[PDB]
Amino acid sequence: MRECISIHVGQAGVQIGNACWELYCLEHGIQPDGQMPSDKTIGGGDDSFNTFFSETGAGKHVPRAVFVDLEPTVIDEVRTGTYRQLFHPEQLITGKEDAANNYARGHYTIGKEIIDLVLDRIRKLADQCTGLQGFLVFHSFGGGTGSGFTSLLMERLSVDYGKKSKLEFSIYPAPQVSTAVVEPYNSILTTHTTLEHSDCAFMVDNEAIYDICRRNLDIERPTYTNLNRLISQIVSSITASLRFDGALNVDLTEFQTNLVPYPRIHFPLATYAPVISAEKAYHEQLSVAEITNACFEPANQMVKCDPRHGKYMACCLLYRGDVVPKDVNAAIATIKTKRSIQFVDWCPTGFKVGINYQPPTVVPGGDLAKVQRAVCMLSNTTAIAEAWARLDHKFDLMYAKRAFVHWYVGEGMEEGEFSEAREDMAALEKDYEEVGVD
Amino acid sequence: FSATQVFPRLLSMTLSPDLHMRHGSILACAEVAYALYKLAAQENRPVTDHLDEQAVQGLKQIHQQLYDRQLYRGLGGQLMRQAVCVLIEKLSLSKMPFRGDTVIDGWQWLINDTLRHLHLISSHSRQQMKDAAVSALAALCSEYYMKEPGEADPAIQEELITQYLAELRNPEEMTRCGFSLALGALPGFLLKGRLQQVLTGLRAVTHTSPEDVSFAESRRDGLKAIARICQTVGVKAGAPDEAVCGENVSQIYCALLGCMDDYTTDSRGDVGTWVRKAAMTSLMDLTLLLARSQPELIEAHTCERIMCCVAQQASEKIDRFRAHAASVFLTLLHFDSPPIPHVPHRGELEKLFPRSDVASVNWSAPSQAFPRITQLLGLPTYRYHVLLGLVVSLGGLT
Amino acid sequence: MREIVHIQAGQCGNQIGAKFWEVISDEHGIDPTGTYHGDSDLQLDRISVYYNEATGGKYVPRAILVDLEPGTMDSVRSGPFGQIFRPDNFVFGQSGAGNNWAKGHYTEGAELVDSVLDVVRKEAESCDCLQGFQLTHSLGGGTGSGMGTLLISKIREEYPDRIMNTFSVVPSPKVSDTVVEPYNATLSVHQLVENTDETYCIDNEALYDICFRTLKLTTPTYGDLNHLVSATMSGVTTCLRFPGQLNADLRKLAVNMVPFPRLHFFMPGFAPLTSRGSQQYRALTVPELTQQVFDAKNMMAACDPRHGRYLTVAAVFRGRMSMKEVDEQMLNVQNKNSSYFVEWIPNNVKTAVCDIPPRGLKMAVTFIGNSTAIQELFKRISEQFTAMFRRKAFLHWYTGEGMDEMEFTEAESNMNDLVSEYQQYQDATAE
Ligand SMILES: Nc1nc2c(ncn2[C@@H]2O[C@H](COP(=O)(O)OP(=O)(O)OP(=O)(O)O)[C@@H](O)[C@H]2O)c(=O)[nH]1
Ligand SMILES: Nc1nc2c(ncn2[C@@H]2O[C@H](COP(=O)(O)OP(=O)(O)OP(=O)(O)O)[C@@H](O)[C@H]2O)c(=O)[nH]1
Ligand SMILES: [Mg+2]
Ligand SMILES: [Mg+2]
Repeated sequence: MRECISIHVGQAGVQIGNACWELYCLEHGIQPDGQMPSDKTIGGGDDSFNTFFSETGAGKHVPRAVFVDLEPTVIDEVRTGTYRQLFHPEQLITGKEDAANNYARGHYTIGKEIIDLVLDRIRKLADQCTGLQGFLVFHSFGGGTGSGFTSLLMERLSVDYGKKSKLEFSIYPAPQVSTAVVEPYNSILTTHTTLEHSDCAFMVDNEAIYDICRRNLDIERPTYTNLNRLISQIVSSITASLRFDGALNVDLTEFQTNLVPYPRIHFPLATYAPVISAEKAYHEQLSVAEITNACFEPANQMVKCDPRHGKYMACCLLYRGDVVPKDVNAAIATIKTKRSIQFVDWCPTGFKVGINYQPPTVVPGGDLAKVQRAVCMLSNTTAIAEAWARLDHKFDLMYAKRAFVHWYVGEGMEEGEFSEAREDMAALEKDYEEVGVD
Repeated sequence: FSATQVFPRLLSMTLSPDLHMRHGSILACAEVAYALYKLAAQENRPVTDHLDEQAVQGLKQIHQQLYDRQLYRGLGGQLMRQAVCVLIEKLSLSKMPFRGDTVIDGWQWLINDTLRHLHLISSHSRQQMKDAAVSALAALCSEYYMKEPGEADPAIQEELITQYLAELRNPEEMTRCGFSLALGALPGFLLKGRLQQVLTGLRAVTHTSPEDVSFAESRRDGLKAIARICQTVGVKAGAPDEAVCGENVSQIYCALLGCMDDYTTDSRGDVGTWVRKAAMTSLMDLTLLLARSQPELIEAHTCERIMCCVAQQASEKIDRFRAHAASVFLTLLHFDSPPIPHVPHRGELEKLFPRSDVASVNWSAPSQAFPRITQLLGLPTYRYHVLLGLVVSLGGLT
Repeated sequence: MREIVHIQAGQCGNQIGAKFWEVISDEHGIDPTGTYHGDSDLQLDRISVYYNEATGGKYVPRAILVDLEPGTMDSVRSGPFGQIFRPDNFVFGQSGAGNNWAKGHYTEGAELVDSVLDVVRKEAESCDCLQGFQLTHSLGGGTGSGMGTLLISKIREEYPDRIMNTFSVVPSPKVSDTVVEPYNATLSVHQLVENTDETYCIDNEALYDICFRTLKLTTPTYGDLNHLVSATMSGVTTCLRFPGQLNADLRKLAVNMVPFPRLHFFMPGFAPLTSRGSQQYRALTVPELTQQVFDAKNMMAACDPRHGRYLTVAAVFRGRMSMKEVDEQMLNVQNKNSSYFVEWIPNNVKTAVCDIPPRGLKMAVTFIGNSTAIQELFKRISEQFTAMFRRKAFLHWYTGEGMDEMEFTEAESNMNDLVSEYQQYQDATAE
C-alpha cells in the first residue's frame, strides 16, 4: 500500500479539508476522538483506510493532513471544533499577518518566514510514511495567501520531493462571491507559476456550485458551509478510488495517464450526480441511467461551460452504491444512441468505467439525502477553456491601466512577471484550440 | 596614481559578488577612463599612454564576465545594464582600440537585448535606460562603426537598419518605443542612402490603425526619432537620400501635422496629449533648422497651419501642456536670426506678446495666461482655432 | 490583533492628536484616569488596536508626541487626558525650526529624529504584530513640515513592509499670515508623494469658511478647527476600531482605495456639521445624511467633488442604521430612473455601518473619497510658489542651511507632473 498527505492552504482550503475529514470519518465510522471499533488491528498495513489515516499504538487515528493558514481567525475555531482531539496540534500551523488579498505577499512578504517551518513539519509526516504517492493540495485562486503560499510550497517541494505526484483542488473565483478586486491578477499569476508544478488540478466555479445549491438543493442563499458540504461529496467520490480497494485510478500516477494526456493541459471537468435535497429523500428513485444522463447537463456540472461545443480527450465514469454492470450497460448504450460526442483522434486515452461497492453517506441533518447510488464523471474537454477566456478579459482590462500593480512590484515582484503570466495564458489558450482542430 | 594604483583595484572589484560593489567599480572605471582620455586630448596624445594593455584587456573581458555569469537578471539586472551602457558610452567617447574586435559585437548584442526587453524593466527607471542605451549606440555607431571618413562599413549598414525596420513593426509597444529612438540617434554618415527607408519606417509607426489605438508612447518616439534625424542630417539640396531638402520636406511636414489631431481617450484618460507634446517640439526644432540654412523651403500654408495649431494648443484647459505650447510659440515668434517667413499678423503678435512678457509671465497659471491669450480673438486668422481651443477650457471639468 | 503606532509632531499636529485621542476615548467609554467604565462589550473587542494592556487592567495610549518647542508638550501633559500618554513618549528640544523647512529636517529636527526612532522602536517592540505607522502634522511650519518628512524617510528604510499614513493639514493665508509657508508646503508635498501610501488632506481654508458661514462663529479660533479635525479623524478610523461586515484593514483599504502609487490624496469629510458647547438640536435621518455627505460644504477641503472624476468612493455610517437600509439607499442613487437621484454620488462605492454612535450625536456619517478636484489644492500653492521663486525671496535662508535650488526645481517639477496626471485622468471614459 501507499499513504498520502493532504496539504490545505488559505481560508477556503482549511474550510474544505475539515468537511472532507468529517465526511471520511462518518463514512469509515471513525469516532470524533479517533476510535475505530470495527478495526481489528492497532497499526496500519493490512486494512484499506491506512492510505489516508495513520494508526498508532494507542489506537489513535491521526488524519494525514497538514493545515497551514496565515490568519488565526479560522484556525482558532478549527482547533476548538468538534474534532479537537482528531487533528494534531503540530499539523495545524498559523501565521501572524494576513496577505490582505495579495500574491506578492502570500509569496515573498508572508511566505518567506513560514516556508522554513512548513517543510520541517511536512518532513515529520513524510518520514513516517513508507511509500508516499504524492500530495493533495486544497486552495483557491481568489485568495491571495492560498495562491501565493501554495505556489511557493509547491515549487519548494518540486526540488526535494521531485519524484512524487502532485494534485490540486482550486476554486475558480466568481464575480458574485468575490472577496478581492485583484482576484484576476492572483489567479493568472498562480496558474502560470504552478502550471508545471501540478500533474492534475480540479477547478470549482463558485457560480456553478451556487446555482446547484439554489436550484437542486433548493436553498435561498447557499452559505460557504453549504457549498463546502456539497464539494465534500465530490471530493469523497474522487478519493474513493485510492481509499478503497477499487480498480480504477488507484494511484495518483494513474490520474496523469488516464485523464491528463497532455502535461500542459491539466484541467479536467468533473460532475457528480444525483443532487437530491433532504426533504425529497424518498420522493423519486433515479436508476443508474438517469444519474448517468444527468451528468451531461450544464446546470449539474461543477464549472460553467458547454462541453457540447467541444471534443473529448479522456473520460472516466465511477459508480458507487447499488450498481450492476448489466444496468451500466444500458447507460453506456444510451450515451451512444441518444447522445453523441466526438473524440480527439490524436489522444491516446479513451473511455473508462469503474464501479465500487461502497454506498454514499451524508451528515445527520444535512442538506443532501442518503441516496442509494452515485455517479461521478470526469471528462477532459476543451470547453473548459471558455472559463479561462473570461478570466483573461478582466485581468487584461485591469492591466490596461496598470491599476493595483504598484502594490505588487513593491513587495518582491517584477513588472515582467505579469507579461510572462499573460504570455503563458495566451499560449495555453492557443494550445487549447490547436488540440481541437478538425 | 589613478592609472597605476587605483584602476587595477577597480578592475578586480568588478569580480565582487556584491551587487553595489560592481556598479561602483564600473562607474569608476568609466569616469577615470573618460578623465584620462580628456587629459590625453590636451597633448593630442593617445589614450593608451596612461592605461597599459593589461588594464585594456579588462575593459574587453568585463563584458564576457557579465555575459557568462548571467548577471542581467533579477532586480540587479537593470542596474548592471545601466552601468554597462554608461561604460560603453564612455569607452566609445574616448576612441579606444576596440574597433574590429568581438567586444564591439558583444556590446551591440547587449544594446539590442536591452532595447529588445523594455517592458520587463520597472517604470520608475525606464526613461533612464531608454535615453542611455540610445546614446551609447549613437556613440558606438559614430566611433567604431566606420570604414573611412564620410562612409561606414556596408556590412553593418545592410544589417542594422534592416533589423531595426523589422523591429519597428513589433506588436509590443515598448519594443518600438525603444527602437525608434535607437534608429533616430544614428549619425549622419550612417544615414547616407538609407534615409528614405528610415523615414518611411518611422512614418509607418506614426500612422494610427485599428490595432494601434492606445499606442501613444510609440507614436511619440516615432516623432522624436524623426526630429532627431532631421536635426542631425541638417539640410542639403540635391540629395533626398542623404539629408532633408525640398523633395521630401512636404511629406515630413504632413506627418508632423497629422499627429497633432490625435485626441484618443483610453481607459487611462487623455493619453493623446503625450503624442502632441513630442509633436510640438518636433515642429519647432525643425522649423528653426531650415531657418538656419534654406528658409525658402518653408511654405506659407504650412507655416500658417503650424502657427494656428500652436495657438490652439496654447489655449487648452491643461496647465503643463499649455505652458510648453506657449513657450514654443514665443520661441518661434521671437526667433529673428534670421526671422522666420510666413508669420501671420507678425506685428500684432509681437505687440501682444512682447519679449519682457516671456520669462515674467507664468503660462502654467490660468490667471497669468488666459487674459493674454483671449486677446488673440481680435485677429481674423487667430479666431477659429483659438476659439475651438478655448471652448475646451470654458466648459471642462476643472 | 493588529496594532497601530500613532505619532504627533508640531504644535498643530499635537493639538489635533490630543483632541482626536480625547474624542475616541470619550466615545469608547474611558475615564480620564485610565480605567474602563463603558456600557458596551463592543468597546473592547478591538481596543488593542490603539491601546496597550498594561498591568492592573489599564489601557496605555500609543501616542508618541514630539515637539522641538516646549510649549504644546506641557499643555498636553496637563490636559484633560494628559495623564494617559506614557511620560517617556514625549521628545522635545528648546528652539524649533523658525518657520524654515531646512531647519526642522537638516540642522534642528534631525537632532531629535534619533530620539524619535528610539521611542517609536521601544513602543513597537511590545506589540505582537505591527500593521503600519501613523503621523499627524501640518504642512505649515518646520517641526511639523520638516520633522514629519524626516521621520517618514527614516522609518521607511527600517520598516519597508509597514503602511505609512499621514494627516497633512494644508495651511491657508486666512489662518496664518506667514510668508514662508508656500515653500514649507511644497517641500513637504515633495516628500509626501514618494514615501507615502495615503495622505488625508485637511485644508484650513475650508474649515475657516465653514466656521465663518455655516457655524456663523464670530472669530473662528484654532479650537473650532481642531474640533472638526478630530471629528473627521474619529469618523475615518471607525472600521479600524469597531466590528462590522466590512473588515477592511489598513493595507486592504489602501489597496482598494489607491489604485495608483503617486495618486493617494483623499478629501475626507463628516456630517452633520456641529460646533462646541451645545449640539443636540435636530435629529438627522439616513436620506438627509446621504444627501449631505456628498455636498462640497460638508467636505474639509476647498474642492468641488462634482467637478472632477471619481477614482474611489467610500462612506462610513455611525448609528442605528442597518447595512440593508443603507444598501437600499446606495442602489437607488446610482440609478437615473430612481427619484431624488444624484449625479455626483458615483457607482461601486464602499459603504460601512457602525453601532456605537459618536459623542453628542445619535447618527452621523463620514466620507473618504478621492476626487480629481483635489488638484485645486495643489495649484493654489503652485502659483504662490512661483511668484516668490522668480524673485528669489527668502531663499538665502534656505541656501545657507544646506538646501539648494535643485531640490526646489525638483519639487516644482514633481508637483507639475502630479497636476498634469490629475488633469489627464479627470478626462477618462466611464465605460
Ligand atoms: N468554495 C469556497 N470558496 C471560498 C471559501 N472561502 C473563501 N472562498 C473564496 O476564495 C476567495 C478568497 O480566498 P480566501 O481563502 O478568503 O483567501 P486566503 O487564502 O485566506 O488569503 P487572503 O487573501 O490573505 O485573505 C474568494 O473568491 C472567496 O469567495 C470557502 O470556504 N469555500
Ligand atoms: N488647524 C490648525 N492649524 C494650526 C494649528 N496650529 C498651527 N496651525 C497652522 O500651522 C501652521 C504653523 O505650523 P505649526 O504647527 O504652528 O508649527 P511647528 O510645526 O511647530 O513648527 P515651527 O514653527 O518651526 O516651530 C500655520 O499655517 C498655522 O495656521 C492648530 O492648532 N490648528
Ligand atoms: Mg484569509
Ligand atoms: Mg511650534
